[PDB]
Amino acid sequence: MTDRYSFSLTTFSPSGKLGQIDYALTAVKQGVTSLGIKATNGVVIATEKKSSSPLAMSETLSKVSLLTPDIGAVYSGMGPDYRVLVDKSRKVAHTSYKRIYGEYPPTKLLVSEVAKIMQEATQSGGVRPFGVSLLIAGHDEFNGFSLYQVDPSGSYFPWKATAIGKGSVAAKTFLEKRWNDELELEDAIHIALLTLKESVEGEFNGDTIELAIIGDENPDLLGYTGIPTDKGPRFRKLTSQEINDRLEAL
Amino acid sequence: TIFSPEGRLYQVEYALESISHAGTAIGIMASDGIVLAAERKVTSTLLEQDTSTEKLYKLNDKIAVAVAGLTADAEILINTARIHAQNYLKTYNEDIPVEILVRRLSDIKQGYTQHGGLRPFGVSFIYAGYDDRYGYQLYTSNPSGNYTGWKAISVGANTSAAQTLLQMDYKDDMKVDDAIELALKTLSKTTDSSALTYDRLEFATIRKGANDGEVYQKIFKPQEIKDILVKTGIT
Amino acid sequence: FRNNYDGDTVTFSPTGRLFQVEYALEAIKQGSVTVGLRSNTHAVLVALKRNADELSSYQKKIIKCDEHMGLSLAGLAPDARVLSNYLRQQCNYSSLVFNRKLAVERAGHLLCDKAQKNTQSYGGRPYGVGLLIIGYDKSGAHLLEFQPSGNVTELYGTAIGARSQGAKTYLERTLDTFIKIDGNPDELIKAGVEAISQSLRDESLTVDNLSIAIVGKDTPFTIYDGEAVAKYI
Amino acid sequence: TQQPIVTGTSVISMKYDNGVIIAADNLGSYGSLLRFNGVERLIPVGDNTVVGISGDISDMQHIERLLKDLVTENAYDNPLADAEEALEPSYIFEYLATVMYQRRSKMNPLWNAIIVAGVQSNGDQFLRYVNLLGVTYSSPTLATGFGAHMANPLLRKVVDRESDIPKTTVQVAEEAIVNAMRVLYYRDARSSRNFSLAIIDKNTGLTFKKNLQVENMKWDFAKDIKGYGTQKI
Amino acid sequence: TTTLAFRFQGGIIVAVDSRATAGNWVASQTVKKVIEINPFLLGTMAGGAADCQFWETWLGSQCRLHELREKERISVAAASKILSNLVYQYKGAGLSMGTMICGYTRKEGPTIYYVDSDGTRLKGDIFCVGSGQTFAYGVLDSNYKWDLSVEDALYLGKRSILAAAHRDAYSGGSVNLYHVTEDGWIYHGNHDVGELFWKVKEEEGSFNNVIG
Amino acid sequence: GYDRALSIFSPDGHIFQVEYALEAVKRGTCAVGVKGKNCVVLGCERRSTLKLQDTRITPSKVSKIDSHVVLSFSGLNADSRILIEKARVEAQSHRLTLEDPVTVEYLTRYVAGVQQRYTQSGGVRPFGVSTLIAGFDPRDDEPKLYQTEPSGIYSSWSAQTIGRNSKTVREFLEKNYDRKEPPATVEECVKLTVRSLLEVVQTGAKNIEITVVKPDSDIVALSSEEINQYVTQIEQEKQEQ
Amino acid sequence: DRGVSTFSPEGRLFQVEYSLEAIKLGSTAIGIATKEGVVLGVEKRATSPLLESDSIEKIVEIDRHIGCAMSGLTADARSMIEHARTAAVTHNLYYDEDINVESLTQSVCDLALRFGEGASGEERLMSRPFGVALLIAGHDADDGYQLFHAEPSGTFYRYNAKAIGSGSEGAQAELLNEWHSSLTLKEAELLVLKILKQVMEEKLDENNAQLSCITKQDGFKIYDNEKTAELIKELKEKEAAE
Amino acid sequence: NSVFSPDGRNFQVEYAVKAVENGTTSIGIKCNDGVVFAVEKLITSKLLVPQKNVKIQVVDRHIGCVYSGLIPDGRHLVNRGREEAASFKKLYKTPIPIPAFADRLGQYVQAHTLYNSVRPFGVSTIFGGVDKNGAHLYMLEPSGSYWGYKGAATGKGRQSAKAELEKLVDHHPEGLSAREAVKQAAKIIYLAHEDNKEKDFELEISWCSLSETNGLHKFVKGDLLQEAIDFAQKEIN
Ligand SMILES: Cc1ccccc1CNC(=O)[C@H](Cc1ccncc1)NC(=O)[C@H](CC(=O)NCC(C)(C)C)NC(=O)C(=O)c1c[nH]c2ccccc12
Ligand SMILES: [Mg+2]
Repeated sequence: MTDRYSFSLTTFSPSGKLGQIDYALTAVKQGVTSLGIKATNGVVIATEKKSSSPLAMSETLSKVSLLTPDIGAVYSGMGPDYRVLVDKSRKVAHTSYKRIYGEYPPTKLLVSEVAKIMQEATQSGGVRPFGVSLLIAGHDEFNGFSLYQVDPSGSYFPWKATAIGKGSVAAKTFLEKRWNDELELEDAIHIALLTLKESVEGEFNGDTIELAIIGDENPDLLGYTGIPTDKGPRFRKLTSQEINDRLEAL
Repeated sequence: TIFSPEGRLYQVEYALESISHAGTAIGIMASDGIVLAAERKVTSTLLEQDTSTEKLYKLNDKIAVAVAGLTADAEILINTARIHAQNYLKTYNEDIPVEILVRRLSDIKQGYTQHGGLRPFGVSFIYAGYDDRYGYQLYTSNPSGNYTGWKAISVGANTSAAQTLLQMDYKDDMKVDDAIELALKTLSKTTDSSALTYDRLEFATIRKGANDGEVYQKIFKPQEIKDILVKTGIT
Repeated sequence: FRNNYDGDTVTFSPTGRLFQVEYALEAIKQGSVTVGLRSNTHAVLVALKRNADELSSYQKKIIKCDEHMGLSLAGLAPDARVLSNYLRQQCNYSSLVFNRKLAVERAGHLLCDKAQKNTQSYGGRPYGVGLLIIGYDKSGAHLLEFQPSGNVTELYGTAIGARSQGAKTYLERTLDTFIKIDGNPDELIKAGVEAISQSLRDESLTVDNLSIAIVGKDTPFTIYDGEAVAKYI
Repeated sequence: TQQPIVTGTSVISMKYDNGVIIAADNLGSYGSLLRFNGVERLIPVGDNTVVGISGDISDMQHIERLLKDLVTENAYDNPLADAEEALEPSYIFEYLATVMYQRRSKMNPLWNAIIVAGVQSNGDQFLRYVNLLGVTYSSPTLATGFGAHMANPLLRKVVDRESDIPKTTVQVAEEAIVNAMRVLYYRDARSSRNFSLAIIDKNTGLTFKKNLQVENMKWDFAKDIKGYGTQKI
Repeated sequence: TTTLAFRFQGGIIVAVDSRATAGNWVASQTVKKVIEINPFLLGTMAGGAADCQFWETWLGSQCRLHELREKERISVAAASKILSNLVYQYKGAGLSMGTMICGYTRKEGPTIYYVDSDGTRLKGDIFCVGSGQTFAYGVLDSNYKWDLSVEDALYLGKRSILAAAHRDAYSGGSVNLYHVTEDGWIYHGNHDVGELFWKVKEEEGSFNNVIG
Repeated sequence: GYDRALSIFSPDGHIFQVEYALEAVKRGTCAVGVKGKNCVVLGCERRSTLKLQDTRITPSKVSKIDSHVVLSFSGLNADSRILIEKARVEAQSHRLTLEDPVTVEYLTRYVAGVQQRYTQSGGVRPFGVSTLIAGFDPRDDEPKLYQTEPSGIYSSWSAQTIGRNSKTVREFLEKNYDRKEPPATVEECVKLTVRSLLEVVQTGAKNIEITVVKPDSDIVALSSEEINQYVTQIEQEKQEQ
Repeated sequence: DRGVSTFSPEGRLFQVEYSLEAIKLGSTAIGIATKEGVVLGVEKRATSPLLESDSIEKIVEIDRHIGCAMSGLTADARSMIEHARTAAVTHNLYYDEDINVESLTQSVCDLALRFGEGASGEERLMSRPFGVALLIAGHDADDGYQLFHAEPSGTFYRYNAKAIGSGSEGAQAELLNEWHSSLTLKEAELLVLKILKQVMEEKLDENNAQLSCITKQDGFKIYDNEKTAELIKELKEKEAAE
Repeated sequence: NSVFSPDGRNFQVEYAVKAVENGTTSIGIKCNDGVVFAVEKLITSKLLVPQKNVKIQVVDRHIGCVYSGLIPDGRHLVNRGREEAASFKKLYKTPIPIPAFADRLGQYVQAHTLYNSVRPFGVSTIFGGVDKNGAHLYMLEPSGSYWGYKGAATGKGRQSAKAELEKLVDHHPEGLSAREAVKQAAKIIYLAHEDNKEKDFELEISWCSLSETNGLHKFVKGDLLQEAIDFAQKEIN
């Protein structure tokens, strides 16, 4: 019953810092590495499944999420914050876009809405900022493939390739060295695997690594036939087996 | 919101202090156009220059803003400014005069200063616009909700340094092309980087529309910036 | 212990105490003395009114709540106005809806509950007034003492305010005599007026000083001030 | 806006020397269908009051729930709930009359005609009527629906004014009620042979009689009636 | 009901009848249809009695409030507009009123405003209002001149109400007369139609439809 | 949402936030008003710090509230816009309901009331603004000049000044303003107003702005050239002895 | 700083006590009740000689039979006056009569209570107590001429005579000695003017002090400057002959 | 209130318990077909009217509540219990089962330990009665914690009360009649008064029993009360 903190919990300090946003960014730093690489014909987003218990079934906890048939997200930072942001991102894609124009939002606009939701946790009364950074990759007819980072402050930036979390500095270095504008999706997936092995402590296989792509349309995932102009999602989560296949010729 | 014993607003002053660490944005007004130029905050090789707009935004067909501060705060305000321009267009069947839009935005910022216990927006704007009453105009607004009109101005880092340079070289009879040169030279002199390369800039003009009698906002593609940087002899 | 714990009504001290409520209790002890007592047929309030100045009016301590009920006050006077207005309404509501005179006991319960909410809400203070309530209902005469903690007790007699401990000891001794004073209003007022005297360092209680109220079997609640109290001084 | 669905016909009542009598049949009609046959339309409240209700049965069941809540609520924090602070007929009545009038004023009536019968704590008879409009009245005899047209005239031949009430015994009053119930069964198409009757006496208390029947009916003369004018056989 | 007010050389004449009706029932013959708002302001009443009584009494309160707030008497224009705006809030709810606000101020001179429950507000020199309005108009308009003496103007007022009192079933009782000056209303008495009619017939030679 | 009290009483009986609001006015640019026999002149200083401004479009210090009343201020510029907007709404509302423009006293009492309200409301802070309200009542040739402050106190002045160094210019006007002999005309009334600012400005170029209000809604701002000629004549005429 | 309606360990409301301190810094106001009327007088106290003193409104009409004088944070007094006037005019509307002086005072004191937020039990549309005290004077048929002191504590007292503001400690003792039941209105006027002259920091004249009274016959009136001046030759000549 | 300490405690609730421990002692005893409630009423002064400051409260018709600590807090809780019981009866027609009622109070007390703008209740409450399937007795702490009990005690004399309660559970394992339980409650209240012997006390007993009160809550008064007092007076010496 009723809130006593109807004031901003994020305020400016004498030096100009927004304390709570910095502290949230530190929470992202402690988080498991995730990364994204943009190709000519796709985007790859990848991350490690740091399991809490070997008694836990790690397939019941996805770090890589579909947001629209052509947009997926990954994060580094606080898992539960990510989980609720995914729900709101899914919802806002419908309420602010699909229920208006009868189609899914382009990547930049959806990222824009998520950014807005995060900005509000930075200005509103009685809340702390979200403790996560998201990488959001997608496709849309008029913009093609794209990749965005969203930070706890609500800031977003487009990337050719980036990494967030623990070893992000070493991984960005590793990516700047390897990225070019002629990469096919398979090349990007390969680079994503190499980059991620540096980060991973333990086993490095299709059960401990989580990987998804925004590629071409998967008509076999649509669920129905008969409408030619409907071709299926571009978001595709790679299977454990599909990952192990690419680790043999790694 | 509260006053200090000095008669100052703490949170506003601290917001202003935040802005002085953001990339410099420069606005220059000439008789036949306006220039907006801004320095992108320390970037990386892998940033997508092509699909990036962090400092320059279109408000309507005749008005644009350069941003210094938190981008997410600025998008909040930009969005309401866009709505405000459309409400005016719907009400009067005329494009909104620049000052009216600027005053509104400034009033929103002022509100956060005076009631509600929320933090102010950490944003300073340079507005560049044209209308049939005052022709070309340049305004500035900061977190306090104050706004002033200028012939040339800067916000963000090194405003003091950039302001002195503009004061020296500015002349009332300038054409846009001379103003393009002035803004780039000033950013070059005041950068905290080695060189002022294309990948670290956003650039835009509001001109008399190539050849027409109408008004055109040109937001420079990265390649265009590279050219206009050679022309002015900074390469 | 008293340190960071008396900031609001919404915080317990490490001893389990509510200091804001205890501080509210201290405004009662600061207030001018008032006495209440009863027999089987009548109930009486006696109060010492207090002036600000020799040029001023003595301020009233006695408020009527219904034809069969009223109260005296010690502490923050404007708080007494708030609480008696509520009590006036509760009395009124009872007459209109049920055609029933409010039991003095229920009036006690209602005041307790109202005080209580103010001992648990953030940003609100507790009431800072003590009250003595008298009435004649369907089960005779009654006297109640109200404390802003919300504790209300039924008594044959009592006193609140500064130096009230004297009057209390007197009534404690007088018990078996005044409980029987039936069918003689003037004798009971006299026993009340004598009780309030044990609480005087002040002076000799003048025609302006003294405030008396009575209610009973065939007497609506009535207030006496000025020349009408002379015959008791 | 509403309309009665399942309904229960007359409630009839009168004062005698030492108390009140009230009766109502046991039928719940559904328009012209005599649908339900074990319906109690007399409601004892405590043991000094019977509420008799006619009109809409769903609204009647609502008023039952209210009366039971009233008894519960009166018992709360009340050590005299079965003595001096028990619910009186007049309290029960005023309450319902308040409810009825508020509901009609909100354009959402309880579609009923109600008679409250009982004895006050001072021994006085209480007999009062309230209906869906909030109209209230008292009389030595009260009846609702058809009862007002047919029972009152017979009952008034016994108690025509206030001074006829010392003069009227329990036996005469009950006799008159029972006869009037017979007349109602003869002429009211929505009435029933089975009824309940309650006596509230200042000495006896409450006597509640269930499963009473109309007896001594005259039907033999029917056999001589042939045709509708000229027919002889 | 018949009420009138007119401006002339020497100020304002205000005259009203005093009959209250409910259907064809004569409820009263001695009713007050002028409200004395302040010593310089008058209000007249036609239509719903409660509506008029209540809202013009309310108007007096608002006018008084103005005096305390502005340290000056309210203008006729402003007083009428308060009632006009109130009545407009209630439009379509079924308020029923026909009203004249008549007074003097230095800035305005003598002023008449007509205000009704439709929300109409008009400044004018001559108004007749109520079921008897047309009858009063017939006499008033045919004998009106700007330069009428005070004595004549009071008589014309009185005579116009008598006319309407005679012809309109819903008017009658008595005439109440007022003169408003620079200094500023003066009451000019109650005149019972029972006596006034016969007096006027005799002295004037009019009312020849009437036998005896 | 948020209605926590910020303006409260001190142990010695001041409202700290109101007092600190006064400090904000103290650092605001200077403003002055003096009234002639048949006019009221409004003068304001503009700061030297930034001289690359566009004067065509920058909000000026003297604002029209209605066609016969002006307002100037010292303190937080942004705060002043809120008062000016509300005063303007009230002015139109007054014409709409009373069928007459506001008196200068009425308008002042309204602005002062708004200022007062923000000193006793939860969640809000007082206005860091003091105002000078000047003009002519409808159909009246007698000039009016009022001053309001953050507390909501208001009063009328023959001449007054507010803002930084106002203490000096007040001292000046106290010596130089005579109540029986006011300035007789517009020309000489402006001159006194410029003289009072010249005590504080120290070159006043386009650094001084003037507005003259005459009866019957005749309000005119002065250009640099008209002001220049006043400054020129003041230091020239006052030199020899 | 913790809370706005917090009790002290003594059992006093912090903010109420402090508001009483603000009243002490105010201009002096004095009222004297007689059987021929009540006189209210105030020190105007101009902050500068350029202030037009007749624009200083420290004595206000509430209704024909009620006036009042203020001392303290005088801007706070506007909404108190507005409420008072509305209560009086409203009462007359509901009841076709004059509101009793005492009843009007109680109303003003009810308004003063409503600081805080909306305390659990009802609602408070105000963040701090008023920082102004009122002397409320008038006449009614039941109690005749009356003088009340309205405090931001919500309490009020009737007085035969009362001073509020900066000079109030000195003025009250002076009033203790000078007041008697018999004073005429002319004697009361003169005493207010005398006591103001003593406590004022300039020399008292018709521009830095203001007089008013309330009589049954003429109601509440603020004396113009000519009338007060002619009471100040009078007080000078009276004290000079003593 | 909403503040967890570094070791997962709530100091505010722990402080609320100290207010309870400071209170008068009160008890409940579960018998073979019902429940008995008893409480110590301190006689502060002779002026207190005997039998007239009733502490034990009824809820609906079949539930009694007794409590120790801040009396007003207990009343606040009982008002809520009554609203809560009426609302159950309104929708479900049957009177509220005791376990159902326990949780209602439970959830409400627990809510007051979630928010910085509220304090926990300063009482422990002993309550119960008869429902569809027997007698139940409950005790409820400031934290909102509650369990079923065979016997319960709270307040100043809680320790000795618990010890006498434990002895009964041992010497009577075979289900303690309603009439015995009343007698014993009087005894136990007498034996917790040893701590506060400086001031005199008054005894209040109430009961809800299937065979003795028809499952309704009644106050023990008259001859039954005196008989229980005499038993306690005899067994104390
Ligand atoms: C303007 C004025 C001011 C003061 C005095 C007189 C006048 C002249 N006006 C009238 O006489 C009007 C004529 C009229 C009738 C219907 N429509 C519009 C106009 N009469 C009314 O308003 C009457 C007045 C009345 O009967 N008053 C009683 C009283 C004061 C004379 C004793 N009320 C009624 O008829 C009346 O209230 C009702 C009559 N039947 C009703 C059923 C439900 C509710 C109300 C009524
Ligand atoms: Mg325990």
